[PDB]
Amino acid sequence: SHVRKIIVACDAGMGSSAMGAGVLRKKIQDAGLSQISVTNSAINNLPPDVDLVITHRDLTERAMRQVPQAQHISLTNFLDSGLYTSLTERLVAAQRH
Repeated sequence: SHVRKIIVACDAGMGSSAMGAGVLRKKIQDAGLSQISVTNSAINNLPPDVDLVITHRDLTERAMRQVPQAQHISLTNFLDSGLYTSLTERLVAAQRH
């Protein structure tokens, strides 16, 4: 049971979904974590095997519901680089640990 799956979901499964996925994906690849996979999909579609779910706070309630047993991270803004940076550092820390 290793956390390696990160998926971004929103009500459109596309709009903000695309940018969030791309940025996170790039950082993960840069960190040499080829073992971690990144994809995006609509909220209505989230595999129960997902370990990490990243969505906008406005829709985090929904994702939690589908899988309240999963790990959810809420965003505030689409280009909130500060939040993205913090989250990335954290995941890296959790990866080693």
